[PDB]
Amino acid sequence: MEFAFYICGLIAILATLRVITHTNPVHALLYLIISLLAISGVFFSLGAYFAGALEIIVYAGAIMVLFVFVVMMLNLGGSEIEQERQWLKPQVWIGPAILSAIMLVVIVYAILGVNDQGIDGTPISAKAVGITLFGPYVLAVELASMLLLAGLVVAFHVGREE
Amino acid sequence: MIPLQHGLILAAILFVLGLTGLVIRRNLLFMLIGLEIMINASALAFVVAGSYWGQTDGQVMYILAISLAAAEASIGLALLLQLHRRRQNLNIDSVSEMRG
Amino acid sequence: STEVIAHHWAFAIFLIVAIGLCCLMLVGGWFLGGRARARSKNVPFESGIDSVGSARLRLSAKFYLVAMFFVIFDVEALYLFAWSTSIRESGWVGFVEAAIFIFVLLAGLVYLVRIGALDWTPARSRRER
Amino acid sequence: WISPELIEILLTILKAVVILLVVVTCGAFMSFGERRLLGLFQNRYGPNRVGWGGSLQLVADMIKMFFKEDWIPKFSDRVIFTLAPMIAFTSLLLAFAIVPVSPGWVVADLNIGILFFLMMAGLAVYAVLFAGWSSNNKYSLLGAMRASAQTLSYEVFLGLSLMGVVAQAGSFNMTDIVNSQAHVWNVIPQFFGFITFAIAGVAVCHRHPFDQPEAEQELADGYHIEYSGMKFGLFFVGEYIGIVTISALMVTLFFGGWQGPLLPPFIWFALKTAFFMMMFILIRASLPRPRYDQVMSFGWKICLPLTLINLLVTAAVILWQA
Amino acid sequence: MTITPQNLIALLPLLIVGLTVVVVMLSIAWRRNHFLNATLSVIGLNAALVSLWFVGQAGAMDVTPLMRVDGFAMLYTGLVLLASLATCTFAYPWLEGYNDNKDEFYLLVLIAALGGILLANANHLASLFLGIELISLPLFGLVGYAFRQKRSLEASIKYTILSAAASSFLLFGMALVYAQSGDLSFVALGKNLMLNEPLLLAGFGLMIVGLGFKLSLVPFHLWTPDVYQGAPAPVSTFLATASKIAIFGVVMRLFLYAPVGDSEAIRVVLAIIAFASIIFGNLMALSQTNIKRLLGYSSISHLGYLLVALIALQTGEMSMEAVGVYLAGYLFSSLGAFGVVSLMSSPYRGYRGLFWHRPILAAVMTVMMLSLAGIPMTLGFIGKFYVLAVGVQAHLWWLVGAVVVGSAIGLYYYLRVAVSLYLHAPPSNWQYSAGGIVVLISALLVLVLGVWPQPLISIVRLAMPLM
Amino acid sequence: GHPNLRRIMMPQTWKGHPLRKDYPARATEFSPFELTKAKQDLEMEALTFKPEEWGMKRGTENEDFMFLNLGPNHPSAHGAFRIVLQLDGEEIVDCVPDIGYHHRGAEKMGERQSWHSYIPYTDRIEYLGGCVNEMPYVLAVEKLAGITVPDRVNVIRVMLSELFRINSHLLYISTFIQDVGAMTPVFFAFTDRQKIYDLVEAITGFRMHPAWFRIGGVAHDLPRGWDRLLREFLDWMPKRLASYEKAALQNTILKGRSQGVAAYGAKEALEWGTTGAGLRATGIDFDVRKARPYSGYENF
Ligand SMILES: CCCCCCCCCCCCCCCCCC(=O)OC[C@H](COP(=O)(O)OCCN)OC(=O)CCCCCCCCCCCCCCCCC
Ligand SMILES: CCCCCCCCCCC1=C(C)C(=O)C(OC)=C(OC)C1=O
Ligand SMILES: CCCCCCCCCCCCCCCCCCCC
Ligand SMILES: CCCCCCCCCCCCCCCCCCCC
Repeated sequence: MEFAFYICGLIAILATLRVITHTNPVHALLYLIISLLAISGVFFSLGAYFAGALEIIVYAGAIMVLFVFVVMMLNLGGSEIEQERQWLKPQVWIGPAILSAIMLVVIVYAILGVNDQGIDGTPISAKAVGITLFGPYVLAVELASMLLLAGLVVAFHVGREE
Repeated sequence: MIPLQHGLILAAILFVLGLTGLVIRRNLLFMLIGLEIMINASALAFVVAGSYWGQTDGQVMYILAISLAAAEASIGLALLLQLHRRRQNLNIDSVSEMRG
Repeated sequence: STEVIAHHWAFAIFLIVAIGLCCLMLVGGWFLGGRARARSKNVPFESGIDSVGSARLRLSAKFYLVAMFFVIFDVEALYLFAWSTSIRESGWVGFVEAAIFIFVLLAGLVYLVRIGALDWTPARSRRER
Repeated sequence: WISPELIEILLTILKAVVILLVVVTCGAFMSFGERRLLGLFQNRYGPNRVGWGGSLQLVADMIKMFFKEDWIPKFSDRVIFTLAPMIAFTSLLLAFAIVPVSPGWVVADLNIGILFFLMMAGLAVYAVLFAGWSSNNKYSLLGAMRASAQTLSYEVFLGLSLMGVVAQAGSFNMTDIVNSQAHVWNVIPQFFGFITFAIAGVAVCHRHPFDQPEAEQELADGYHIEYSGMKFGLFFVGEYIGIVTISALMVTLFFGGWQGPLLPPFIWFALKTAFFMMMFILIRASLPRPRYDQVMSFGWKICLPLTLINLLVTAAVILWQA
Repeated sequence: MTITPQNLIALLPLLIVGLTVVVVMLSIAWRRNHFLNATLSVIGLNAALVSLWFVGQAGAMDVTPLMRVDGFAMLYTGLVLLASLATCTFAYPWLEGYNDNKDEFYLLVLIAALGGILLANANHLASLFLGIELISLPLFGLVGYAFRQKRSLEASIKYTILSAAASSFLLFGMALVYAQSGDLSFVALGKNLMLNEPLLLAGFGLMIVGLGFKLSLVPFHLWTPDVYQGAPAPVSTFLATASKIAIFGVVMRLFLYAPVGDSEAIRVVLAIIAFASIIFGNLMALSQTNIKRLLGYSSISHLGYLLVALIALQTGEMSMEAVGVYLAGYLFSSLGAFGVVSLMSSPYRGYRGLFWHRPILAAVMTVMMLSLAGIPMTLGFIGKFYVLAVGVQAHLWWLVGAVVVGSAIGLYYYLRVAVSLYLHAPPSNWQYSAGGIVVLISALLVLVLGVWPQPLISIVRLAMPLM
Repeated sequence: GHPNLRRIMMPQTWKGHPLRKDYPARATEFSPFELTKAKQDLEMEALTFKPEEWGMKRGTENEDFMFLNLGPNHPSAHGAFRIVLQLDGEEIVDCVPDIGYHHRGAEKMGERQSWHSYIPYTDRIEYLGGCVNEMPYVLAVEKLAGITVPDRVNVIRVMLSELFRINSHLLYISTFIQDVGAMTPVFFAFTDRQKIYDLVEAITGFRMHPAWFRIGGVAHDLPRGWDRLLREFLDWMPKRLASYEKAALQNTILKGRSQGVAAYGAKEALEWGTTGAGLRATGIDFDVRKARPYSGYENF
């Protein structure tokens, strides 16, 4: 169980790093799919089967429309990759790299300072998540439905051609 | 049996990688991709937090996190389509006429 | 127990043998059979005449509005996935919450249908008259 | 290695391997049976010369495909071009890896089940998308866009069609689902769920009338025109494995799976799966192909509210009798 | 625990706003009529405002694991409902000139009001996060409502990207806090504790980053002049009033109900953020020629003053009423100023010497400019006096010195705008008249409650939550 | 004053005008067709669509137009021709139907053959028509000669032309159903075509290009027993046609793909010279077999 979690975590880290430092949009989307598959594998190793199930179910459709928009605008041959290459320079990425590194080491210092007892890996079924979702957490569900409705209304209002 | 610290460190690494892709990348689509990476990393940290305590609260917070992720992705995708329609490029540094 | 590790091993062997079989038939297809040489072999197929431009042009999909609605409706679907597995223990009150949820869902769907969204077909292709 | 637990593990591994080889062989023989059944539907015979009854036609097809040259175009992205047939072959195989064919004969007894099938469908669309984009052809790009529009059409209600079955069974496991149909099959209470899942499952495999990405009349064979050799065969074999997977899943979800009065359970499962396979061929031979905008409008305006109302009515009926 | 009918009695504004959201949706889908949906939104908001009386007659109750309703939630719900009503009233004459559809504006305003009410009633981390996102997303829609205009699209893109980043930061800090404590309730943060542990402190710091973005706090304040200028003027009114009121109310609920507020390090970093916010927001508006960016820096400075009033909550028991009085005065002054700006920007097509053609709007604008400076005979002075008293009581001398310096700088630029209203420069419809009446009552309320502030003190002190 | 006067039957790199009297008719007059690399490249550049010549304006600020060759090698194209589509997404902005790929020089061949020996070339003008293609030529030659054919000749020619009309209509209906998407009725329609072909093989001795009409009559008399096969076909046909109707022509998916699609009125039918089923589908009752009756169609 440790092996699957650690291999999926390493794959997720590598695929995210390849995502943020790539010029090809379709290859970046493929590595993003790989990273989210690895994230769902991490979820499955921790016993949260529903979390990994929703990570593959709803993000396969999310990156699908990302592919649709990439085909819609970004694909132009080598010109788009060449234009994306000029925006990335050694100073340009070395600027915020040390900021991300110092933030990461501060958060790691924070993480290591807490007590630990180990994750037992006991599976949590979708039945318990459904009971808690429609039980103690009513208003989260209802106002999340209203939030998604609001986002849908915003998408309709902005995304019209004419 | 699996340490909580390693899962939180993994989530932190993914979060700072998403922020690196948010800052250093100039095309708006990669900023939205990096935003998706941070929201997935925060959701992942919530699932590790819920799995350490053996509660469904982390999974419910993950559900809310990805509902927000989907809604913000649709809104940002519509805004990016508007930007590409009325500018014909996805340079985010040209959005600077409002200053001072 | 023993059944669980047996099932895990069976699933892992299923994955490994499936991927290896796909790779093996790909390798066998690539290695067997002589190659062909032609002047226009490495040209995209466009019914026998050279292309105008290339196939890497940007193509305006008309269903992008439906796509960014599809993500939202997929998230509503995941909420109903979570509800539907625990209907009996949720009780009638949980049925009331899900009824309100689904009523908001159809209200948004009727709103999308009526305002002209989910309708991207051209005027010449609307089958009028 | 002399222990009951290790030989039980070996027996389970052997059963999973047997299931995998049988379903792959059944996909290839299902291609041959599609040719024969289209002949039967259209007042003809089909291949009945290669061996007795044409039984060696599939072997000659395999030999030709293996010795047809496999090429990668210079204008294509090679990695994605090779990757797409692998996904098309393997995604619905992994979807089939949860189908219980008999009591004691299942590869994975997952607690997610139909969730895993939804994951594999959402991963299977990317094979057609990658094949359409990577080949760098105009017909392929049009086919990939049509496939994306088709996924927009079907994936909204693909899971909500089966949420009635999940609600009736009270669990996500296929074993619990086929055990919940001990008294009556699920086609009778979940009939709107049945027809909506039939529409969505035919749309999953891109089978007729939902063959928008590869419509020969429209896009001149569509997205996989640059594919040839064993990659083209991988696409077709993965499509046929998808047909078998969707048929078996529909049998387990709406027709009890292996439950039957007199015959052995595998005999009933195979009979119902072959019935739905010949129904796939009957649907392909019978009705024409609609326009994909009409398909999207039908999947959004009709099928999705139907699944929502079906889930609401199913919940009301379940809580009324509880 | 289940839901009792008394819980839905206490849930009246949330249910009313959701019901009128659905009703406005169905009326828009039936027929695109601007006046009908506008009247429906105003009717629903007024229905919630008068259902606040029945909520008060019900009592204070912990309605959910998520929500808690008391006088605190009642007061902030009333403030955000008044802000939403004024936003609709200012938006209708602006929307009369919109060539595109004018019906989604009120739907987004109603959904954002629902998010503000849920933020006011929040007693859970999940409720806090959902309320923040439910404030932000309709603001993404409303800021980029006139996307044909370049600046509105600029502000929409900037606000969306920055607020998604801040939501990710806040959610990661939330996850770290939940990993530390194990309960997401507002009363169980650190109950197992030795109150200083690095994981809980880092989680609260990341939530501080997110909320300080949402409260225009330094150094997460750079979006405020840009988003305020780019957005439409009723959207600027709503973002200045309702979002700030709701987010600061839930911030005070979190920092009062949790035992983590007793920690010295969070108080020290909040004092640093408050000092930097006051000085930076006042100094940045010195040479501002545009009224929207000037009001954005004004919002930064006033949220810094609110931060000073919030820091001393653990020591003195009069900090909460100080924040309530300051937020009421700030709401009225911002409503008046942004309403004058909106009425000058209406109808939508696409302030020097304003007294010589529009004298009443100039009077309202100079009254609100006097009020925002903390000058007596106005409500902003009463709020500044409360903030200074709270800072003096808990001995925060750097903060009150910063308040005095920032008040002097604000005096300079506010009074510059006030005299520029009266220098020499080189409608006809009852909705515009209604907006003029709204800003006139705002100015009159500011003047009357500056002269006689005691009834507002009584109403604010009667809005007393569970100590 | 013509907008775009360019070659429509010959390629753009063609010298001379072929229907002039001094132009050689036969391929043996010119050098035999030598396909070299340079000639292949030159003719491929000639066949490449140039949108600037047609004023197609190959771009928009938002997105780029898609130029697609529908044909010559397309299942939807009914021959060797190509429609060049300017597209945005899936929508057609403009079309350039490029023809001339199926040019056999049949008029120049008419100047090259005798009156009797041109009849097989008339048969291949519309290869699903056969005797329907034969009739106008032999009738015009009989007008030239001054020949009035008797009643039996007229009835036999009406028989063969109506048989081939049923054949062509069966192929057209099956082809339409196939392009809508249903691939089954084409097999049965071609079985009915084989029944008609059995009768036509019995009478004329050939399947699809009979070349059986002559100047002043037909090649042979009717063989003994043709009425048996005609009765067999007349018994076999209507049940099959009703089956085709109730199976595919009453299909709501087929109706959705068909009704309202590519619709025009009588004005568009008249200004573009549209004849046949389209002109009558616009409501204009103009059929040659009734308006200007030929070959004794008045007796039917
Ligand atoms: C194991 C899995 C496999 C199981 C095999 C057996 C089941 C297979 C199911 C196949 C389903 C195919 C569904 C095809 C739907 C096509 C809908 C469509 O696009 O119709 C368009 C057409 C015209 O569009 P319209 O909206 O009228 O025009 C608007 C333009 N202004 O509008 C119309 O034509 C209107 C009528 C639409 C009818 C939709 C289909 C009805 C249900 C499917 C057919 C019956 C399947 C079997 C059911 C059980 C039978 C015992
Ligand atoms: C293989 C299953 C039976 C196919 C039967 C096809 C019958 C003819 C189809 C129409 C058609 C004709 C006449 C035709 O001439 C043609 O051009 C060469 C086509 O494109 C390939 C056609 O599709
Ligand atoms: C054309 C405009 C481009 C703007 C690019 C902005 C890049 C910012 C990079 C910041 C890197 C900071 C590294 C750490 C500095 C020291 C710590 C913070 C300040 C005390
Ligand atoms: C057309 C039928 C397709 C079936 C696909 C799935 C078959 C999987 C292989 C099953 C092999 C084992 C069968 C059951 C064995 C135990 C019972 C024996 C007596 C029936």
